Amino acid sequence: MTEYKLVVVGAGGVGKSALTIQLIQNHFVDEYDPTIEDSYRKQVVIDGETCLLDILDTAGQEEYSAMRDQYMRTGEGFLCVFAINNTKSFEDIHQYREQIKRVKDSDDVPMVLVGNKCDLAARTVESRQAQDLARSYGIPYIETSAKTRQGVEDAFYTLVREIRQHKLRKL
Amino acid sequence: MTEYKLVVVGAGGVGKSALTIQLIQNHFVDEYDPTIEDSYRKQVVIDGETCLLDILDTAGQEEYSAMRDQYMRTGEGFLCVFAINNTKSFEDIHQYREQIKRVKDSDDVPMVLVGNKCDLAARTVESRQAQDLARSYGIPYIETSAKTRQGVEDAFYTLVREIRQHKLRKL
Amino acid sequence: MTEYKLVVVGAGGVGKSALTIQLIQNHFVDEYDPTIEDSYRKQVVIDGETCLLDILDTAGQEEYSAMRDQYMRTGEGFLCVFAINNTKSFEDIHQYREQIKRVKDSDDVPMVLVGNKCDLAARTVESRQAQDLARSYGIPYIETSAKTRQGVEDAFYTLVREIRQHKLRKL
Amino acid sequence: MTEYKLVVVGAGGVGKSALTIQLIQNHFVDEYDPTIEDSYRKQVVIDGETCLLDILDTAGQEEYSAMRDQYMRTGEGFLCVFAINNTKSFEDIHQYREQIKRVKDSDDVPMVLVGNKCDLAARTVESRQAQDLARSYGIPYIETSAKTRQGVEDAFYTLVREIRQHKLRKL
Ligand SMILES: Nc1nc2c(ncn2[C@@H]2O[C@H](COP(=O)(O)OP(=O)(O)CP(=O)(O)O)[C@@H](O)[C@H]2O)c(=O)[nH]1
Ligand SMILES: Nc1nc2c(ncn2[C@@H]2O[C@H](COP(=O)(O)OP(=O)(O)CP(=O)(O)O)[C@@H](O)[C@H]2O)c(=O)[nH]1
Ligand SMILES: Nc1nc2c(ncn2[C@@H]2O[C@H](COP(=O)(O)OP(=O)(O)CP(=O)(O)O)[C@@H](O)[C@H]2O)c(=O)[nH]1
Ligand SMILES: Nc1nc2c(ncn2[C@@H]2O[C@H](COP(=O)(O)OP(=O)(O)CP(=O)(O)O)[C@@H](O)[C@H]2O)c(=O)[nH]1
Ligand SMILES: [Mg+2]
Ligand SMILES: [Mg+2]
Ligand SMILES: [Mg+2]
Ligand SMILES: [Mg+2]
Repeated sequence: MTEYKLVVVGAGGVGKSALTIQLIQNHFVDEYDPTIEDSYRKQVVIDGETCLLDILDTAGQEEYSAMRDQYMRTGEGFLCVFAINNTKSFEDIHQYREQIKRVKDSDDVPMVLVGNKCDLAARTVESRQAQDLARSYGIPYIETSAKTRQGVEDAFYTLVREIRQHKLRKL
Repeated sequence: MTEYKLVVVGAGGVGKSALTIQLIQNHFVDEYDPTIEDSYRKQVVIDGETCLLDILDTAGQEEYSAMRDQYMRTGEGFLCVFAINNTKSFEDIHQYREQIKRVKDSDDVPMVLVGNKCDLAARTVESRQAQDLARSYGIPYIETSAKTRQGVEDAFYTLVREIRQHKLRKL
Repeated sequence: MTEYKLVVVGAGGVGKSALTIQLIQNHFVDEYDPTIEDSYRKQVVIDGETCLLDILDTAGQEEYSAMRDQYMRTGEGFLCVFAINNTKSFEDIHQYREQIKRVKDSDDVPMVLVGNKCDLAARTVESRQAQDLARSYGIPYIETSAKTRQGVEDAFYTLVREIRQHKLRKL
Repeated sequence: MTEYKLVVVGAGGVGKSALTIQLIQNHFVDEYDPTIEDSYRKQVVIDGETCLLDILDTAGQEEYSAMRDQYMRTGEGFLCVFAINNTKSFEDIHQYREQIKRVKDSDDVPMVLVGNKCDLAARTVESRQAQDLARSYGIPYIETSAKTRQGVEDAFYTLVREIRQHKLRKL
């Protein structure tokens, strides 16, 4: 069985824990209850491969920067989240991505760009501009609704396929 | 994630467009304007790989300014299309074929032969005839109906499989 | 074609026979009952590979200290089963696994932990515990019910895969 | 796409041509027209691989036995067929198998045991001694019916799988 180290990264409030929790436990989290760091484990088959998803749920709040360094060392792939109703979240993602590359050096680093809360009728952020970005980045993009569970399994499973490719035809 | 430049080549009225928009907009068009150059991107997974399909819907028809020249050079794979109910559409294939080979300088070129309009009870091109040409070329031939969307995914994923395969070239 | 030698072990009455019969005879046969130890066979295709599964159904009854070493010795992978409503059979898993680690003389030996009787209401062993143990062993955890057939194939086929994967560290 | 060279062998009267023509044309052939040697080509997708199947249909007629050395020299894999209501032909696969080995000078040659005519109630060779012979040989065993089409695609696809596995044995 293969173990994959997924880190859920992103601006505070964007829906990280809720993403993570819909996966792990299949129920939506209303409570906005911050995070320092929380671990989750999940066994799934993806493309007929028995996978152990070891997901690290991180703190998005202005602080906890510094760990924002060693979980980046450790992570094998990042869910970069932001929220379709928040543009600054959209915007700081370039930050998160630059920090990552710097903590690993590597220019090629499994990441997936996730547009959360898409159940919200009120986007200040356009799929297209998200796409344009994932594009210049070289990475997939998926719009999700932790609330409605939609695209949740794809976000995570896609990130596994990214890592997996990255370890094998990543040369 | 792998991005792939695929070009939809052929003759006017074949169905290049219908084909295309069916793959992307997932719906059928007996209405699209007679083309020159129009682009499409599709994010998808094939063979557990996340793929970004960069599709150029080219044109044949009447006049067409300046296209052909260089789209080859950049095209990675070519979908060479013809209609089942048009014998002349079919002879033309050998000619698109031929320019690619010259622009590409090789016979490396990934292509998939497609016989569109699998739905007409008005065939004037025999499968057996198409199969041979394919066989001559040593490339796949898939019959399609943009109308009923029969075989359309196959055509596209087949060509991407070919590119994929081709990339192992002297490694 | 590959031959795969599977050995099912667990405490008496966990459902080892049933489980095997289900995969093989395709029905829940009840009182197959203890002490008769047979090997079954089944050709099947897993992930495009054709496999000959040679399954040994050990008689967990007047168990261990039969010629158990024989089989643990010629086994390539072990299906380690316990019943969901029997804590001791779960407790016993630790003993089977040490025996297997001794006889195979290796810490990494393909095996899958199985919680049989998914079906019974009267659960004594929560899934969390079994999953934490497997996690601790680096092995998959599947819940089955030989009775409703749920989970049965996944259980064995997750095993051939463990086997297949493990094979990869030879050379 | 990949090209695979399949040869169907077996005593006369067994179902070789009716197996090959069902695959290729999807029609049962009621008449018995003895074969010398026919070639067929069928393009298929196996396990996401675009395979061009070059199928050789050979003579069961002992008379044309001189042409075997040749087809055995070039074939990559052998569909070994016998009829479920004719022991002599079950007895004959043996001699076919030994010739292939000699010609090929190898113990591992892709083959598949095919017991055709699954549809006849006058079966005379039980699936168990076929299954047993197969395991001896170390190859798959498929029961087929050219008249009903049952098992025929299993039969050819399984041979493509053997070939591929077998080739893989070096990359
Ligand atoms: N409508 C909607 N609300 C969502 C969705 N995802 C999360 N939320 C809401 O957004 C708020 C933040 O969710 P949470 O998962 O805690 O975000 P977080 O990024 O983990 C925040 P932190 O950095 O502090 O850990 C919660 O009130 C939650 O219910 C979604 O897909 N749809
Ligand atoms: N029945 C049927 N009609 C089709 C199919 N594909 C295309 N057509 C018909 O072909 C006509 C032209 O299709 P279109 O895709 O625009 O042609 P083209 O090859 O794009 C044209 P151009 O080369 O000039 O850009 C339309 O009326 C459409 O209904 C198909 O699979 N089945
Ligand atoms: N409800 C339920 N009962 C089951 C299930 N599997 C087995 N059983 C029950 O367990 C009893 C014992 O099953 P068996 O398969 O013989 O277990 P065993 O491990 O072979 C026992 P032994 O090692 O002694 O031969 C069966 O008689 C049946 O009542 C299951 O998935 N669900
Ligand atoms: N009931 C039944 N009859 C079949 C089946 N396959 C073949 N037959 C019949 O058996 C006869 C021989 O079939 P054929 O395909 O010609 O056999 P062949 O072994 O290719 C003979 P040869 O060596 O001369 O080429 C035909 O009458 C055919 O219709 C089957 O699966 N079921
Ligand atoms: Mg959180
Ligand atoms: Mg067009
Ligand atoms: Mg038993
Ligand atoms: Mg014949």
